[PDB]
Amino acid sequence: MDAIKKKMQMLKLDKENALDRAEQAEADKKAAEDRSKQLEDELVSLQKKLKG
Amino acid sequence: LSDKLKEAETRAEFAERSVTKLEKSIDDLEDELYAQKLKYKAISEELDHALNDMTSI
Repeated sequence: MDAIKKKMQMLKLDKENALDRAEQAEADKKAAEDRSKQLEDELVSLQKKLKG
Repeated sequence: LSDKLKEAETRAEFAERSVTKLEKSIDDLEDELYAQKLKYKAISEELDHALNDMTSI
Protein backbone atom coordinates (compact mmCIF):
# COMPACT_ATOMS: atom_id res chain seq x y z
CA MET A 1 0.00 0.00 0.00
CA ASP A 2 2.83 2.33 0.95
CA ALA A 3 4.61 1.31 -2.25
CA ILE A 4 1.76 2.47 -4.48
CA LYS A 5 1.20 5.59 -2.37
CA LYS A 6 4.75 6.93 -2.71
CA LYS A 7 5.28 5.63 -6.27
CA MET A 8 2.11 7.42 -7.37
CA GLN A 9 4.01 10.70 -6.92
CA MET A 10 6.61 9.23 -9.29
CA LEU A 11 3.89 8.45 -11.83
CA LYS A 12 2.66 12.03 -11.56
CA LEU A 13 6.19 13.30 -12.13
CA ASP A 14 6.57 11.07 -15.18
CA LYS A 15 3.36 12.48 -16.67
CA GLU A 16 4.46 16.05 -15.97
CA ASN A 17 7.90 15.38 -17.45
CA ALA A 18 6.35 13.98 -20.63
CA LEU A 19 4.08 17.02 -20.93
CA ASP A 20 6.93 19.48 -20.35
CA ARG A 21 9.20 17.61 -22.77
CA ALA A 22 6.51 17.80 -25.46
CA GLU A 23 6.05 21.53 -24.78
CA GLN A 24 9.79 22.20 -25.00
CA ALA A 25 10.07 20.11 -28.16
CA GLU A 26 7.28 22.09 -29.82
CA ALA A 27 8.88 25.39 -28.74
CA ASP A 28 12.29 24.38 -30.10
CA LYS A 29 10.59 23.22 -33.30
CA LYS A 30 9.00 26.65 -33.68
CA ALA A 31 12.34 28.38 -33.08
CA ALA A 32 14.09 26.13 -35.61
CA GLU A 33 11.38 26.77 -38.20
CA ASP A 34 11.60 30.54 -37.69
CA ARG A 35 15.38 30.55 -38.05
CA SER A 36 15.10 28.36 -41.15
CA LYS A 37 12.59 30.76 -42.72
CA GLN A 38 14.85 33.76 -42.08
CA LEU A 39 17.86 31.88 -43.46
CA GLU A 40 15.83 30.98 -46.56
CA ASP A 41 14.89 34.62 -47.10
CA GLU A 42 18.54 35.62 -46.79
CA LEU A 43 19.56 32.84 -49.18
CA VAL A 44 17.09 33.96 -51.85
CA SER A 45 18.23 37.58 -51.42
CA LEU A 46 21.87 36.54 -51.87
CA GLN A 47 20.90 34.41 -54.88
CA LYS A 48 19.33 37.45 -56.53
CA LYS A 49 22.49 39.41 -55.69
CA LEU A 50 24.68 36.70 -57.24
CA LYS A 51 22.53 36.64 -60.38
CA GLY A 52 22.91 40.40 -60.75
CA LEU B 1 -32.85 -45.30 40.08
CA SER B 2 -35.08 -45.95 37.06
CA ASP B 3 -36.37 -42.37 37.24
CA LYS B 4 -32.82 -41.01 37.58
CA LEU B 5 -31.60 -43.14 34.66
CA LYS B 6 -34.41 -41.89 32.42
CA GLU B 7 -33.59 -38.28 33.31
CA ALA B 8 -29.90 -38.95 32.66
CA GLU B 9 -30.63 -40.45 29.25
CA THR B 10 -32.80 -37.48 28.28
CA ARG B 11 -30.09 -34.97 29.21
CA ALA B 12 -27.40 -37.04 27.47
CA GLU B 13 -29.50 -37.08 24.28
CA PHE B 14 -29.95 -33.31 24.58
CA ALA B 15 -26.17 -32.87 24.84
CA GLU B 16 -25.66 -35.14 21.81
CA ARG B 17 -28.06 -33.00 19.77
CA SER B 18 -26.13 -29.94 20.95
CA VAL B 19 -22.73 -31.29 19.88
CA THR B 20 -24.12 -32.27 16.47
CA LYS B 21 -25.61 -28.81 15.88
CA LEU B 22 -22.36 -27.15 16.94
CA GLU B 23 -20.41 -29.37 14.55
CA LYS B 24 -22.55 -28.27 11.60
CA SER B 25 -22.25 -24.64 12.73
CA ILE B 26 -18.45 -24.77 12.91
CA ASP B 27 -18.20 -26.56 9.55
CA ASP B 28 -20.27 -23.82 7.91
CA LEU B 29 -18.32 -21.00 9.55
CA GLU B 30 -15.07 -22.63 8.46
CA ASP B 31 -16.23 -22.86 4.84
CA GLU B 32 -17.36 -19.22 4.78
CA LEU B 33 -14.00 -18.11 6.18
CA TYR B 34 -12.10 -20.26 3.67
CA ALA B 35 -13.92 -18.52 0.83
CA GLN B 36 -13.30 -15.05 2.26
CA LYS B 37 -9.60 -15.79 2.90
CA LEU B 38 -9.19 -17.05 -0.67
CA LYS B 39 -10.79 -13.81 -1.85
CA TYR B 40 -8.32 -11.80 0.24
CA LYS B 41 -5.32 -13.76 -1.07
CA ALA B 42 -6.50 -13.24 -4.66
CA ILE B 43 -6.89 -9.51 -3.95
CA SER B 44 -3.33 -9.36 -2.59
CA GLU B 45 -1.82 -11.23 -5.56
CA GLU B 46 -3.67 -9.01 -8.03
CA LEU B 47 -2.45 -5.95 -6.12
CA ASP B 48 1.13 -7.23 -6.42
CA HIS B 49 0.59 -7.65 -10.16
CA ALA B 50 -0.74 -4.10 -10.35
CA LEU B 51 2.27 -2.81 -8.43
CA ASN B 52 4.65 -4.44 -10.88
CA ASP B 53 2.62 -2.97 -13.77
CA MET B 54 3.07 0.56 -12.40
CA THR B 55 6.76 -0.07 -11.72
CA SER B 56 7.11 -1.26 -15.35
CA ILE B 57 6.54 2.32 -16.55
